[PDB]
Amino acid sequence: SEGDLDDLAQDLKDLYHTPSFLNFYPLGEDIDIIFNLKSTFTEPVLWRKDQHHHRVEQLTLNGLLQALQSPCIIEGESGKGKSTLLQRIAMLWGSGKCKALTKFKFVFFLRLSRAQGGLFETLCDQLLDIPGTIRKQTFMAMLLKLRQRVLFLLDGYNEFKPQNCPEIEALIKENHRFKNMVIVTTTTECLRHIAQFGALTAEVGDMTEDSAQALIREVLIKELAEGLLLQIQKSRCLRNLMKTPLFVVITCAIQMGESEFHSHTQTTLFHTFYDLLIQKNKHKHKGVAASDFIRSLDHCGDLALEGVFSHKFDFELQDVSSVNEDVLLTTGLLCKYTAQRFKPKYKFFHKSFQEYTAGRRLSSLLTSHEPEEVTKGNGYLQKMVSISDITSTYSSLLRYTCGSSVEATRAVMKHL
Amino acid sequence: IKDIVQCFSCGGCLEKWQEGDDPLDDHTRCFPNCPFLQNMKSSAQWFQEAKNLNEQLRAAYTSASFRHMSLLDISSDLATDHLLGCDLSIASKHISKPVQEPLVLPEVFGNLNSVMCVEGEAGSGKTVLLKKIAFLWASGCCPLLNRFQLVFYLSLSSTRPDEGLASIICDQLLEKEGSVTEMCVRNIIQQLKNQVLFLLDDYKEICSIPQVIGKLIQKNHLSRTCLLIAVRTNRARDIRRYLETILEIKAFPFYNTVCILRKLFSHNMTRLRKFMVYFGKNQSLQKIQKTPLFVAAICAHWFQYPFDPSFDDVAVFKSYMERLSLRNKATAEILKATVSSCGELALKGFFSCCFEFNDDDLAEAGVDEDEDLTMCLMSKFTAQRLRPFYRFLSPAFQEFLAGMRLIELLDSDRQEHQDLGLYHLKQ
Ligand SMILES: Nc1ncnc2c1ncn2[C@@H]1O[C@H](COP(=O)(O)OP(=O)(O)OP(=O)(O)O)[C@@H](O)[C@H]1O
Ligand SMILES: [Zn+2]
Repeated sequence: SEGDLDDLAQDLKDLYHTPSFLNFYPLGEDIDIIFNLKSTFTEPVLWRKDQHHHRVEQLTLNGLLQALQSPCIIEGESGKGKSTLLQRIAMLWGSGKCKALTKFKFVFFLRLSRAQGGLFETLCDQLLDIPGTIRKQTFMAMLLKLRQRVLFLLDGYNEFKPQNCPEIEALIKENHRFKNMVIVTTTTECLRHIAQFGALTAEVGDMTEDSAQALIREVLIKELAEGLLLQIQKSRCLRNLMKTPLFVVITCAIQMGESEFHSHTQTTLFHTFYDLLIQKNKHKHKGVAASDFIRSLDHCGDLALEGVFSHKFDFELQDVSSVNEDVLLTTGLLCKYTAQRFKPKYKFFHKSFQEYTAGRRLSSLLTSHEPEEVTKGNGYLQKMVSISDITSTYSSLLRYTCGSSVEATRAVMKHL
Repeated sequence: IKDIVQCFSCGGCLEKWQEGDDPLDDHTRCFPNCPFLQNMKSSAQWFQEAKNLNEQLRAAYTSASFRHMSLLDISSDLATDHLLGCDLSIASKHISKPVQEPLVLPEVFGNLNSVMCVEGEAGSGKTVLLKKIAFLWASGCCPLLNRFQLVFYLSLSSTRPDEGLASIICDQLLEKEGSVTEMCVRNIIQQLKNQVLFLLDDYKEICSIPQVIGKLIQKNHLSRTCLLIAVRTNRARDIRRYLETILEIKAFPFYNTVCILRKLFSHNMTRLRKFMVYFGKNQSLQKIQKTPLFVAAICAHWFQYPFDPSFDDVAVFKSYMERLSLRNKATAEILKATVSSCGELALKGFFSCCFEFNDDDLAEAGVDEDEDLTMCLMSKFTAQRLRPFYRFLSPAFQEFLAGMRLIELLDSDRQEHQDLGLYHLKQ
């Protein structure tokens, strides 16, 4: 039925222009900050990855939407920004602005994290209230010409279990049933599936300076935007950290609703980051006892602190060997790698974050009422007896240690 | 009202309608200054079903039971038709960018499209606003709204999340359980689309809504029915995801307060004159009359002592919290408890010059942020922020509550809760 195919195509195009598909939550559903996909993150940096060995320079949208291949996989890390890219593609098709997507008659944006039963059920309940004129199981029979006309965008693969909907796994695995275009978003844990298909692999990189500036100016009152964009010129640490989305949407979120600009200090930016990181997942964290959760985080703390003294930032799987590795990974404190160039190992969000983490742990030891913890705290400070090292290797650690506590500061200054 | 014939250009009059008289001479004789008289001296199955529904709706909205919208709780009599000349201050805020612009009603009615929302503090007048819109449409003397063929004013106050539209409109808008069926209503909605407007009041949550209505919010692209939803700022986190911009109600302007008092009274000019002077010199106290509900509080007092030529500046607060007990009351353990806990918060805040509170400051005061009474005293702000905050209605009110709490502490016979009054007094 051409009449139904035309209405379906029109409904998809209009759906992707509605606010319900554009109003995005950059921090979480708990914190009521809403960004419009039309004005926010617009210019992603993608790399074409070959066998983990990077290989080639950046592939931008439109270009990557022309150089399409059999089913492709796009991957993030441990959870930085969110999968806004797939939504952006659907938007571009719906507007018709980009000719790269003009050849497509249908584009379906799906969330695999909220899918079950089958394809028709998922599309009907998740995307559009598709009528019984289409849902006769005759749709695919006539659609079959879709090989070069239909694009499926699948988010949250890492949140989807194949038993929930065998059709999804069967199609994403085989694909040749429709021979259509498929783009699916995954995480590093999904490297276990990526290398099994031979699929083109797209890596999401960092932000450009212009992108970070654009967000500051677009979603922050002028007076505060002008202040923040000056502070970023004075501090080299911010210029590097601002390349990562979670340090862009936070460094401005803390000033939303304010009337005056404050520099804050880059100890509270990490504190805010840390607190949110261990709270946004507090529901899924229920899989671990609250006391065990604390122990896991304390372990991570000690690892970071030892790492600073040992001059190491890369932790091998066996270095962590804490059992509650899943807890730290669920939290997002560590990023897991299983790549050939990254045999099972963990890294911190950022080098300076590991230093923050170490600082937070050292201060919590020093301020503990238990003499064993205090002794350990002093044991770490005791090693710092060298002006040339204090002003270098341990400078960052001491700054975070003091920033987190007055009592920790007392211990530090008496030593120094 | 039985035999009251009112003049649109000067107010209620001609009580008991003198029999056999001539309205032109009676009007002139009684009010020989009325501008009107001065000017006078100088000079297709669903289609037919939809039509029948339209006529019934119009009759319901122009009837003298929808008009006289209990403004200021004057009475069931004493016509208040001439008091419907004051509007609210409306601004449009973007949900994303920090952008705000002022509006007037002629520029609001022309921008009604898909899903829109009106936000404000308790008592801001959002319920009167929605009724006024339905009234203008039914009258038909307001081009710009005349494009709508069906307008439904509904209150989602207790409606179960399984009731169909026919079962709702037949209860709240129509006289009897007839005229329409569920299939008739659905067939009409999908045919008129843009020409159907719902005014949904008393919105609480997305879950506790008729399924048939929830589907017009969540997926409003397969219908394009226009919805206008009124909420308190204590919520308004549930529907922001479906909006582009929000209409926000701002403080009710002092000049509207003056006009209302001038029209209702004027029999005691020596009291009204003092009112004008008082708020002339005390420029910041003009903020007391922020919410129309406070204006009602004054009127209620001024009708009890109509000939007492004095202005008591605290009378509005004593009245406001008295009428509070006549809304949805529970004197024992609720009204007393909410006032006491809020009073403690205010008392502490007024000696640190806070006038703004966070969630921990609120929690220690024993105030339940989800209670219904603690919304007529205080408002919550959850706007685009990393963390929410709370603020009392116009600050002069906070001082009043702080004063009230201090007295309770001093009078109480509990040493543990009495010496505290001295602690605060000695500040
Ligand atoms: N234009 C006006 N002129 C005079 N009084 C008004 C006007 N508009 C509103 N009011 C007063 O506002 C009160 C209703 O306030 P509001 O519309 O905010 O409802 P509410 O008290 O918040 O409760 P709900 O939202 O459940 O209706 C009425 O008692 C009315 O007296
Ligand atoms: Zn007159």
